[PDB]
Amino acid sequence: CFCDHYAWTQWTSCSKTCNSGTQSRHRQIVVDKYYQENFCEQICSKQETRECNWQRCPINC
Ligand SMILES: *[C@@H]1O[C@H](CO)[C@@H](O)[C@H](O)[C@@H]1O
Ligand SMILES: *[C@@H]1O[C@@H](C)[C@@H](O)[C@@H](O)[C@@H]1O
Repeated sequence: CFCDHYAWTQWTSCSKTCNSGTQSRHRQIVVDKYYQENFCEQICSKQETRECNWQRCPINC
């Protein structure tokens, strides 16, 4: 199967704007012919999670 057939969504808003926040995206999947036929469920990665804004929040006096 071609996993790139079903496009990924956009990276969501960073949970924490600083101090190592997290964000995630996922493929856009609608149940149809190509999906069930080509076994796109088992051999494809449907999610990608990443840490965002790992720079420490500025410490002010
Ligand atoms: C994951 O989704 C992104 C969004 O368009 C593409 O760049 C990529 O080819 C993949 O299928
Ligand atoms: C989010 O964004 C960064 C740039 C800082 O201003 C932080 O104070 C805030 O939590």
